[PDB]
Amino acid sequence: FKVAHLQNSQTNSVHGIVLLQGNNGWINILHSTSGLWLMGCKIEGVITDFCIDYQPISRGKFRTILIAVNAYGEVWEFDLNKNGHVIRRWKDQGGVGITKIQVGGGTTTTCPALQISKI
Amino acid sequence: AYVLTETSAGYALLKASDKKIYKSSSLIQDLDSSDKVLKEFKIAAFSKFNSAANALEEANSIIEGKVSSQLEKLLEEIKKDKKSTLIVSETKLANAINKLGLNFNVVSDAVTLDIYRAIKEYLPELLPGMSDNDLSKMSLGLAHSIGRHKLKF
Amino acid sequence: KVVIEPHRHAGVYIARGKEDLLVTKNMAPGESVYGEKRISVKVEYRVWNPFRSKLAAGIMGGLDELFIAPGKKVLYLGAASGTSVSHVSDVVGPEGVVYAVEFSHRPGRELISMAKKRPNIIPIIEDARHPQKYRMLIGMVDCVFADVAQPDQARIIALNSHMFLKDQGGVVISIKANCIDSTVDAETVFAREVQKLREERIKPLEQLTLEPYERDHCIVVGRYMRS
Amino acid sequence: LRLFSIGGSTVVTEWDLATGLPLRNYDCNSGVIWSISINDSQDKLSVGCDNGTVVLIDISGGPGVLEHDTILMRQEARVLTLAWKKDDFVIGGCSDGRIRIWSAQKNDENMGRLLHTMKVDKAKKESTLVWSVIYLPRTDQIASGDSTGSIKFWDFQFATLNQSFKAHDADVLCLTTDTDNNYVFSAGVDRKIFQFSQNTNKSQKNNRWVNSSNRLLHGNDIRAICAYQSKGADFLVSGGVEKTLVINSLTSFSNGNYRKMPTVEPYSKNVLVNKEQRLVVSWSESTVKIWTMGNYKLVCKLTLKDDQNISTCSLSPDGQVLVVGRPSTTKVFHLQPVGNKLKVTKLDNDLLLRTSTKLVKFIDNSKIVICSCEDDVFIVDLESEEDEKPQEVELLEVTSTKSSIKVPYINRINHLEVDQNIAVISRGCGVVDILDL
Amino acid sequence: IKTKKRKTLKNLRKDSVKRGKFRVQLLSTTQDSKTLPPKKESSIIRSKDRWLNRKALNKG
Amino acid sequence: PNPKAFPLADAALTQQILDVVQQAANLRQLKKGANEATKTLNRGISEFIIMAADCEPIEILLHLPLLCEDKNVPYVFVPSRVALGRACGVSRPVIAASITTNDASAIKTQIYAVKDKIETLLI
Repeated sequence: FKVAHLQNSQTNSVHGIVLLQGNNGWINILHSTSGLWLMGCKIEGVITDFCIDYQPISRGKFRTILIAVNAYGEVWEFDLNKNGHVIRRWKDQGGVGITKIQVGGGTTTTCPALQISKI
Repeated sequence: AYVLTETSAGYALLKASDKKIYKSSSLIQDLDSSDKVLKEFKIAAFSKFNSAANALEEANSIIEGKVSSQLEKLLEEIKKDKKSTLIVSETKLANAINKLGLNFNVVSDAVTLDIYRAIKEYLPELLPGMSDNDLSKMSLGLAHSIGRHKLKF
Repeated sequence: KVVIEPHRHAGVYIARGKEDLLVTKNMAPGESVYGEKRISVKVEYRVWNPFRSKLAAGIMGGLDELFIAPGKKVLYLGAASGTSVSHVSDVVGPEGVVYAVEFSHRPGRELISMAKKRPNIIPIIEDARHPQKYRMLIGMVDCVFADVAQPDQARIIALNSHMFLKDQGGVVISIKANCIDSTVDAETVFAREVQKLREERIKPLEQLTLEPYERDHCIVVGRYMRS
Repeated sequence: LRLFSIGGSTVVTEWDLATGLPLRNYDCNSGVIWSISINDSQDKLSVGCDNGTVVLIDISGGPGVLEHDTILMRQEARVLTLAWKKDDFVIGGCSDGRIRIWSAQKNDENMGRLLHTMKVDKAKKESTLVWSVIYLPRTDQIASGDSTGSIKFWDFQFATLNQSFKAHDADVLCLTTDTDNNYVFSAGVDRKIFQFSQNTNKSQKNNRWVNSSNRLLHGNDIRAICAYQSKGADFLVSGGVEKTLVINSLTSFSNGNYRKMPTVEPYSKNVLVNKEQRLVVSWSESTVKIWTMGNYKLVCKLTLKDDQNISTCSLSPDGQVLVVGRPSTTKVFHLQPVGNKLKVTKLDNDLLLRTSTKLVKFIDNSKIVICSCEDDVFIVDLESEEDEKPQEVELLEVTSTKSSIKVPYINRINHLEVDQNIAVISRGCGVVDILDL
Repeated sequence: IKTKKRKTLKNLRKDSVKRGKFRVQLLSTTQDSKTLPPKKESSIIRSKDRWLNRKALNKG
Repeated sequence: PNPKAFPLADAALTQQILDVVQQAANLRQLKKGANEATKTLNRGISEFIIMAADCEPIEILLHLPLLCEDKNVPYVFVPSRVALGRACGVSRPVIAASITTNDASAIKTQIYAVKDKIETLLI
């Protein structure tokens, strides 16, 4: 599992989400306080890893992207603000037996932001 | 009507005595005998290939289905009768003949298969001046030329 | 010394002696089109290989009437490398004509190279789905042999047999069930192909599975009925 | 109009709608056919077969012409269901539990290539079979039902899953959708029809489907569902193992009324009654059972060899002659009362054996009138001095029209009645003609 | 009796007769394939009915 | 991919092929390189041949389908030579790999399943 920040954009309020890897390419995304099932994103093939990317939209607004990779090398990018629909899909060059995926150089799940402007 | 037969030796236009022969369904019964086929069809024109290179050019012309210049001249040697029926073995060759300037009409159908079977069966008898061995040698040379052109070879 | 026994079908012989083989007379003496054996008894015979090719796999299985005689003209479809085509040419002799059709260029080069020395073979490098393209080269033929490994073998034989084959001529087809459904017993596929030929117009006379030479292969022999 | 059927074999049958006979039996080149579909331009039939292959058939030549075009990239699992996107893509649900998209675009290197594969959520106890896929044009999506009961909506472009529902408790055999792709309907072994909706503007903007409703209207399973919409028509026709046809509304599925048609509507009859001998004659497929009524007894039961079902039967006024008419052949029996039962003998009439029978009636104990499947009307004297030619009856010619071109069977004789020398024929188009025999 | 009649009917309806190594098969009449669609492949489509009537679906 | 590359497999078959290639690499049942694949074809000890469709020029690979048609051995094309090399377990790109023959091999069932799936393409 991983923990990330989600802006709901109905009230522009930010709450934490818990993303759990499951079987059949599933990732289940839950509210971190309620525990309610917010959404779910499915990739094809045996899912091996996922990570969270953030993209600032405006002043005080940002979007959360789920980047999920299977064992083949196919990588899906979902927009968690737009009901978890797929932004894009691409392929890892070379790409076989992938175990890990990780973004870096910005706000990650390892190093989070202390405020929305720091994203 | 008229039928068009492409041989190894050269193009031929055979004048079928009945214009309704193409629409007629008794072709299999009528065309069984070699003498009957020779009586039914007369040689309107037999335009041979003078050169082996010209023969190969006409051969891949028929292969691609486009009408060659020599075939265009043979078709331009048309009868005075308007809307005469031409029978073409290949459908896209018939389409090209219709697209070209032609007062005569063109028909390609599965009924015509028995007719083309009769001419291909009794071709050396129908075509004058050509022996069976000569036609076979011409077919051999044309086949080797076509194969050598289609391959690099 | 060895003895030459005349096989039931014309132009086919059996060597008899210390070792027994199937042989055909050689059109070009002193030459072998591929690595087959030659026996000189004078007259020279080339040795058929029934494991290599499927026509006299059917002969060794005991086909009744082959439709291939020294007088006849034969249309060979699926003539890869000309290996069986050379023996068909040997059977039909100098008088008969074998029109060998092949699509692929890599066996096409060697088919042309063998037809260079063999006079009665007319090589065609052209796709077999389209009989109208090589209609200049063919007249009428007495028999049609098929060795194509295609799903629509019945359609290809229909198109070629309607257009080139004479009435009461013969159709000899080699069918592999693997290029067809291949998840049922091969007998089912063979029955389907026989029914397809009956639909086309070929009235079948006999069927022969080619064990031990090929697995799930049959030769279906039939007669064309234009009427 | 052309009608094609698959019936559990390797052969697609195209029907002659004028006569009701198989116009052509085209054997597809590989394997037992499970699924059939036609493309958008109606030039190509895609058939999905038992060995995993999908075969394209060019039918653009005309009525009676079918040709093999292409066999797409093979697989191991049975293709249980098929659908088309435009003329460009073929979607197929398979028995391994997954959905496959092949490219059927000519002039492309991807032609016949298996572009995408997507696995549905498998069942833990058993196998998973994707029984139905449909393609939604407006929202570029594939709707799928499987054996677990889950209805899934897939983004076509990325070949991904947008949305999933666990709606049915059993198999989802059939799916359909409306014209504007506002509603998707599913049905199966669960015996309920489920309506999913995108009708609201917010749902259209967000591309989110809502499990709007379900209705329990069938007594047994549901095998087929289909929908039609025009200015005067708005309905959803469904049927299954209950052998009865249920009609709903499309827009008013949840609220509007429904109608269950009778299981048997005897437009063509399978029971006749002979008044003089007090007999009831009923014919099923190859069986003719006769009862006497006075109290009811089964006097005789006829089992016939030919595989074709019996289309019609006719019994003489004295009760001796029974004419059994099939679209293949026609057979005549003489029935003699021997005790309780009747001894049955067969009379050989060459014309009737060679004759296809659509409608048959009797003038008397001797002469019969037959309208054939080729629409010709003639009179047979049955017993005669020799085997003379049957008497042909002249008929007026109905003028051809647009509907006669489109629907072929309307300009054919539908009803035939006779009394004494007068007879009445009526066409399907509504033409009534009197024959003085 | 009934078994003998069934055996006689089966022998009458049989269309393949073996003669040593050879086996003679009847060519079917041309009328049947014209008048009807081909007969269904029994086992393959019976798999579907067995699946629809499987026991995991408590169907009473 | 090149049109001469035939039969090219899809993503799922590529997954299964590369998994079996990895298992054979761990069991030392794998020969790497077009020369060694040629040797196994000649010696008759090859189950099937995997070739990388993005080899440039492809004619280094193109001699192997002729030998496979001669000896009746299944062959298949996977898209990436980098993927094939990483599955073969080496630090270099690999354009041709051969699965060798062993009856006591623990991965025999997987080898024979992927071999049949390849043969369906060659049909």
